[PDB]
Parts: sequence; C-alpha cells; structure tokens
Amino acid sequence: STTVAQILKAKPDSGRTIYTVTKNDFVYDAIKLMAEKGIGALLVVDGDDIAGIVTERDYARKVVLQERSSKATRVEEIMTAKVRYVEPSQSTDECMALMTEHRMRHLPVLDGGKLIGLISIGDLVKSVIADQQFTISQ
Amino acid sequence: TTVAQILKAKPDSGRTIYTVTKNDFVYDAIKLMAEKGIGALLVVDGDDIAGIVTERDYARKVVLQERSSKATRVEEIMTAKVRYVEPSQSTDECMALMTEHRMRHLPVLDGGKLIGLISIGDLVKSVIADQQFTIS
Ligand SMILES: NC(=O)c1ccc[n+]([C@@H]2O[C@H](COP(=O)([O-])OP(=O)(O)OC[C@H]3O[C@@H](n4cnc5c(N)ncnc54)[C@H](O)[C@@H]3O)[C@@H](O)[C@H]2O)c1
Ligand SMILES: NC(=O)c1ccc[n+]([C@@H]2O[C@H](COP(=O)([O-])OP(=O)(O)OC[C@H]3O[C@@H](n4cnc5c(N)ncnc54)[C@H](O)[C@@H]3O)[C@@H](O)[C@H]2O)c1
Ligand SMILES: Nc1ncnc2c1ncn2[C@@H]1O[C@H](COP(=O)(O)O)[C@@H](O)[C@H]1O
Ligand SMILES: Nc1ncnc2c1ncn2[C@@H]1O[C@H](COP(=O)(O)O)[C@@H](O)[C@H]1O
Repeated sequence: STTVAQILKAKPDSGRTIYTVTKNDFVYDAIKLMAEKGIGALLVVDGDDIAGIVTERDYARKVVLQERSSKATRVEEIMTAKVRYVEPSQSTDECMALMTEHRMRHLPVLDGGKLIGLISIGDLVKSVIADQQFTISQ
Repeated sequence: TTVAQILKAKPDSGRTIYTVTKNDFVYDAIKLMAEKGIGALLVVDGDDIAGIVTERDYARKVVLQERSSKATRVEEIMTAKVRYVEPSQSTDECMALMTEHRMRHLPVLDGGKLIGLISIGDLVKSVIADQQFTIS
C-alpha cells in the first residue's frame, strides 16, 4: 500500500499548503482564487474549524443555474458541509474507493484532528502511474 | 485493462456521448452538464469534432473575463485541440496522458470514428473496482 502521507510528501512544499476561503466570502472570490492557483477546490474555514468544501463542480451546478450571481452569492450557499476526510495512514486504494463511491475528487487530510493537507483524484492517479514507463509513440 | 473494457464497463457500453455545438451558448452547455451529471461535453460542428468544453473552462473563462454564459458561445471557451485515445490503449496510458496534460476527459475514437468518452473517474474505478473494502 502507498499512503496518503507519501502522496503529501510528493506534493510541492510539501503538501503543507492548503488553499482556503471563509463561509462569508463571495463565490466570485472563491472562483478567482481557484484560477490564481490552478486548482478546482477550496477548503472552507471559519476561523480554524472546517466549515465545508467548495469546488468548481459546486460553482457549475448551484449559481447561474439557480438564477444567482457569483458576486452576490456567499460560499456557504453552495459549499458541502459534511466533509469526508482521510488520515495519513490510509492507502491510496481506500482514497480512490471513497472518491469513486461518493463522487468527489478532493479529500482533506486530518491527522489527530489537525488539517495537514489536501489530496485530489489527480494526486492519486499520478501515484498509480508515476513510476511506470511510457513512450511518446505509445 | 483496455479503454474498450472501460467503455464496456459503462452502463450503455459507453455508447452515449453528451454533445453540444460550437454555436450553442455556454449556459446551455452548463445546463446540460447538470442535467446529465457530467463535467465535460464534446463540441461538434455538425458531425465533426470541433473541440471539448468542461466545468473547468466554465470556471476560468466566463465571469472572470467579464462574460455571461447566456451571452457567450461554447466556441469562445472550448479547447479546439482535442487529445483522444483508441480502444486498444491501456488505462495506464490514459492515466499518464491525463496527469501529464492536466485533463480529466478523453474522447475515444476508433478509425477516426467517435465511439465514446472516458473520464479520470472511469479510470480510477477500474483500478479498484475488483478490490475489497470495509466501511470501518
Ligand atoms: N502532473 C501532475 O503533477 C498532476 C498532479 C495532480 C493532478 N494532475 C492533473 O491535473 C488535473 C488536476 O485536477 P484534479 O482533478 O486532481 O483537481 P485539482 O485541479 O483540484 O488538483 C490539482 C492539484 O492542486 C491541489 N489542490 C487542489 N485543491 C487544493 C486546495 N484547496 N489546497 C491545496 N491544494 C489543492 C491538488 O492536490 C492537486 O495536486 C487533472 O487532469 C489531473 O490528472 C496532474
Ligand atoms: N461510481 C462510479 O461508477 C463512478 C464512475 C465514474 C466517476 N465516478 C466519480 O464521480 C466523479 C465523476 O467525475 P469525473 O471527474 O470522472 O468526471 P465527469 O463528472 O465528467 O464523469 C462522470 C461520468 O460521466 C461520463 N461523462 C462525462 N462527460 C461525458 C460526455 N460528454 N459524454 C458521455 N459521457 C460523459 C464519464 O465518462 C464518467 O463515467 C468523480 O469523483 C469520480 O471519481 C464514479
Ligand atoms: N472531501 C469532501 N467531502 C464531502 N464532499 C465533497 C468533498 N470534496 C468535494 N465534495 C463535494 O462533492 C461534489 C464534487 O466535488 P469535486 O468532485 O471535488 O469537484 C461537490 O458538490 C463538492 O462540494
Ligand atoms: N481530451 C482533451 N483534449 C484536450 N483538452 C482537453 C481534453 N479534455 C479536457 N481538456 C481541456 O483541459 C482543461 C481541463 O479539463 P478537465 O480536467 O477535463 O475539466 C479544460 O480547458 C478542457 O477544455
């Protein structure tokens, strides 16, 4: 088994950086920040406690299709509150099952109740093939 | 495991491809993605593959550019240079492509004929679909 710890150590710097917004932030500001960092999710924090999680999938489904403006809508209105998480001990296979079964591409990592990072379906796919050999022609 | 097997694994053997035209409005693309529970649409120019548009394009190229989805065409935000695979190819190859090129969707062509579409989630499922897990 390859672990969540190992996935984070591979991440740049060294998975320690979690990009974040508060519940009161405008959705528009969430979307601008995602764009600035090249990411598709933000952990929603209200002063150190995990409030929820908001992603590009949330923005595509719950704003303009609901007659809302990202500028006049707050993150809380579209985020998922019941956040599923993993611990650094868990295997990538377990993580992939969770993502598949619950239809989510992001998993915060809590260690003893401390948020230590965040992993995504992309980090998991990379670990599956990262050491395999390919050709440009293949 | 092959792309063909990934397609076979899907409910209608992956025969359905949810599609839009280059002239359609982004809002109609977005509406349709919601309607069908998906994150991408193949963009057709009346029977030829013109591009691909995903929830990521929508997140990046519309309101952040002062545009409205009712007032913007799919062509404006789509990716015109589409990468694809054929059924012969292995899931590892598809995973590498998605990782290296930062895309989560691959149309599947067979002899220049579109047969279906696979996503990063189809690949991840194949990796663990046979594996045993407990709730605990
Ligand atoms: N070449 C690579 O190193 C690499 C790594 C990861 C993903 N990818 C690919 O790029 C695309 C990335 O999308 P994804 O589907 O994994 O989702 P994503 O775009 O949300 O994730 C991209 C990277 O940013 C990180 N990230 C996302 N949200 C974060 C947050 N709030 N705080 C801190 N870090 C965060 C992820 O852990 C991941 O490493 C996919 O096509 C995937 O295959 C490539
Ligand atoms: N339980 C399952 O069987 C299952 C299967 C696939 C994905 N997932 C999960 O659900 C989420 C789905 O996201 P995703 O990131 O793979 O992207 P997605 O939301 O675009 O894909 C969802 C499913 O719809 C299909 N699809 C998407 N666009 C299509 C189009 N234009 N035409 C035809 N089919 C299309 C995909 O191939 C995939 O099977 C992820 O968390 C993933 O892990 C679960
Ligand atoms: N760790 C998580 N726990 C619970 N829900 C999540 C998590 N990550 C994402 N989601 C939600 O699941 C949906 C898809 O997210 P994603 O596939 O990560 O874009 C969105 O409605 C998200 O808010
Ligand atoms: N098969 C593909 N070929 C080329 N570009 C793609 C492909 N799939 C998605 N993209 C683009 O890559 C970015 C991320 O897409 P996705 O991860 O599939 O949401 C978006 O700008 C898409 O338009």
